[PDB]
Amino acid sequence: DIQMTQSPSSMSASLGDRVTITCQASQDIGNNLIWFQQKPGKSPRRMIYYATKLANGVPSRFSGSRSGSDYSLTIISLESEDMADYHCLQYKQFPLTFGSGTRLEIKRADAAPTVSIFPPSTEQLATGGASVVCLMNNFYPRDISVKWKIDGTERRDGVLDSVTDQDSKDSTYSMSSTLSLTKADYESHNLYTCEVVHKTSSSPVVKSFNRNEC
Amino acid sequence: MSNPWKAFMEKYDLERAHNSGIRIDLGEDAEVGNSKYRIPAGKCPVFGKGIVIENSKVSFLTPVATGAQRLKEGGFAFPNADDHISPITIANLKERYKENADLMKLNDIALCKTHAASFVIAEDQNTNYRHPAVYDEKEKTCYMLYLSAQENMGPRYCSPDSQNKDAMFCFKPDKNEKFDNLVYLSKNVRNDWENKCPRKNLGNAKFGLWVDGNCEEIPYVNEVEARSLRECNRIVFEASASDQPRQYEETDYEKIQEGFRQNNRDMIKSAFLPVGASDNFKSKGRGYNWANFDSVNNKCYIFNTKPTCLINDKNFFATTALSHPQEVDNEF
Amino acid sequence: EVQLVESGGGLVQPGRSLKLSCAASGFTFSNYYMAWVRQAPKKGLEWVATITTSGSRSYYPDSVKGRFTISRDNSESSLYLQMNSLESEDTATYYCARRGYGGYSEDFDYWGQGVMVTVSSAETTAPSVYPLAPGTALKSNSMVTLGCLVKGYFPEPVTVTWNSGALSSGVHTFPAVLQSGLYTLTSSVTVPSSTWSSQAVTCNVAHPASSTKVDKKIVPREC
Repeated sequence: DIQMTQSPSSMSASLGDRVTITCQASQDIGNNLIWFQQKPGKSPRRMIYYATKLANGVPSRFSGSRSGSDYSLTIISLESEDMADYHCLQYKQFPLTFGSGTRLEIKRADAAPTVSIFPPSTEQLATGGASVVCLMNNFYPRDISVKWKIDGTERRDGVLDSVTDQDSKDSTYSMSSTLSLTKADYESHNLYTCEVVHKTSSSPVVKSFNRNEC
Repeated sequence: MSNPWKAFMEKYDLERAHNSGIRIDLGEDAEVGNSKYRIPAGKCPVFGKGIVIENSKVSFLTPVATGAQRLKEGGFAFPNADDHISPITIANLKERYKENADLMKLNDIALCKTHAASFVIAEDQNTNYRHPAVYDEKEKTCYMLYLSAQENMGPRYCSPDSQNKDAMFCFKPDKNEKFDNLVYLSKNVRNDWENKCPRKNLGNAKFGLWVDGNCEEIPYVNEVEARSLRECNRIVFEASASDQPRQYEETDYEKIQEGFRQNNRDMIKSAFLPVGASDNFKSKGRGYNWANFDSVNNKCYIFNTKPTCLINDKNFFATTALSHPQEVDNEF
Repeated sequence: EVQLVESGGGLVQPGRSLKLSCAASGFTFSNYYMAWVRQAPKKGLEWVATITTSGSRSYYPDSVKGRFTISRDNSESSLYLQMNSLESEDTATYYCARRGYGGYSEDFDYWGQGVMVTVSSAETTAPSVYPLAPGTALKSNSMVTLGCLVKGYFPEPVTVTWNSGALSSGVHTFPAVLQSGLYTLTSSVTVPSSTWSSQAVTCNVAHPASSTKVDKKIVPREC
């Protein structure tokens, strides 16, 4: 029952820039605070122990800071291996509680999507279910809007989209929208358009296909 | 009806003020590993007290003899690992707990003990085990004890003129020149000891019992020869409340040594400690803890009944086993 | 130099039990406290349990109290987490982390790789694999993006590769989407056109849960 309030939710930072995550507990923790770096799909790694003591292997750009209830971690000369989630932990009082986590996304030179359209497979149409995919690749920043227009008309239903986690190497994102409908609903229309709206375009990127020509 | 001393004489009812053994402080009971032992549980600091390792040229303050090191090649102290742990300077101690108001208030000795007490795992903190700390006044360096034991001696272990040559780890608690500026703290040491505990030897004064309006005298005493203020203190320290009895043993020695070589934290933590099976060994502070010294005719007067007042006597010195070997106060 | 290799886990229905072992190596086990920590998909870590060097005492939060039990065998250096009468909110990855020791800065220094533990009632459904090939009006270029649609499976995850593993660049397996009580995952692979004419670009998707090894070879759309 020691409320850990790790803020913000996530943050964007450029290279060499400094980033400060501020974890704050309701009651008194001494210097019993741990910063943990967790990288996509991997075990977390200890960064800062006893609130300020930098642990083995952890580079000098990492550092912790106490001031009453508040505690913070700073990465000063930002690298491409700072693209991770950062977690706090109090090991002063039972039960051991962690903060929400903070997603560290790294700012890069903006990039336009590589929009692609995909008509349902003949395999799918044997099932009587027809899914249209529209994946947009290697783009920056993360704010993008995908839109299904069937014969130039709106489609807010039966659409599942899933953004990738920022690429480790080239720092881009990739999104994957899917308009899963019926063979029936599919056959009853000709134009299937997927309109992409990104910071990079001004005028939307729209890749599309027509049903009649396969 | 009534006593116009009492409030001042509070710091001399040691069975309350300290409530533990003095020469041997083993007042608490704590689980260390599967086994349960007995740990220093004394509310007062013991000034000038220390541990001497017989047939050794090594101090008890030197880090523990872990690994390849022969047991007697080391001391009792917690390993050097992070000089911001043991031993730690008052500067670093102040630095370490900088952001706590409640504790930045505490004195050097109490802060030192509070630092030793900090080493627990949050969930297990309910466990009443902590490492005892010893504070050096001249160094202003606080040391952590890995060993809570105080007297491995007697039968199997330490029999006079040893066959085990020097190899045997023989130890006893002593008060002397080396330890003159030292002070043995428990987990329990009160943070307000410069109010509840006896520090200096009361100069040009003597212990007596307050009876029917007049500061009377000591009904029973044991008269022994004392050459100095130190000699008296030293005598009444050996005579004072002591938990582990004279020549006490129950664990093996090579198995205790193995734990040291095999760097086992719990084997070391528990080495040469009596069980919590048993409680009758706890003196609870009752003992021959108080003395008076006739310096003008070299005589030590010890007793097992707490003092309740002082006599204006200029040729005398009132002392307790916790009280400092050298430090004195002729105030009255 | 220090290992924490978890085992056990997988899928189980609610109310049922599961034991997660974690063999430790390279350190004197009996000198350290141990603990388990879990992590829900897209959520923060959660302290699960603690155990003393001896095993004397065990510490659990109200979250999995008396329904979970931590244990160890220091003679044969290994840890355990017996999870009983399981809940669907107990669905997370479990981490054996080396807990500290008072007066030492060992606290959570090393963790285990992790172990996916899945709790739900739903029938372990194998996936339907539809191959994403581009539209018939192919404006032929230098680069082509071919896909793999993995419609309706349960539970997460599916291991997706491109050409038995061989294709590594420009392949993007997007996070799966749960809707209709089933998982829908898409994998993209940006390969040059030059090679899609000379190489048979296959997509290897595999569900351990239903024990599946579907291999879809992406060809051009026709008609």
